Amino acid sequence: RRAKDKMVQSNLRLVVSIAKKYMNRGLSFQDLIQEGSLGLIRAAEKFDHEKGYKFSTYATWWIRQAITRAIADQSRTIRL
DNA sequence: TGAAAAGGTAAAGGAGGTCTTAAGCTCGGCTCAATTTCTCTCTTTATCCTGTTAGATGGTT
Repeated sequence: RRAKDKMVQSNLRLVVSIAKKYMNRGLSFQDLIQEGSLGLIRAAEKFDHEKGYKFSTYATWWIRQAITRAIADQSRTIRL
């Protein structure tokens, strides 16, 4: 539990760094951060050390996907 | 006992309702093309879900 907690916790800075690139699309900056946190959690749940890659490369995909999906599902009143 | 005075009866005539036809119409049925619903298949999208491996790591107005 503590290991997963630390993996997510120490990468929130990465989450903020990616989430700052969509601050004018329908979601507030704080919403982008909290939606990308879910992607970071999933990335930390599916990271493979045996792949031999940096976590900052795998986590970016999940963070970006979570934020993009959140924008697609929460930016408009009449959701498309 | 005679005499009003009212009350009847039998007509003629009219008034009114009820019957009859020649002229004409229009109305429904019958057929019969000519089509709009319906109900299956048979697809075909509309909507949702999951994943993505170079590295990246604190805001703008």
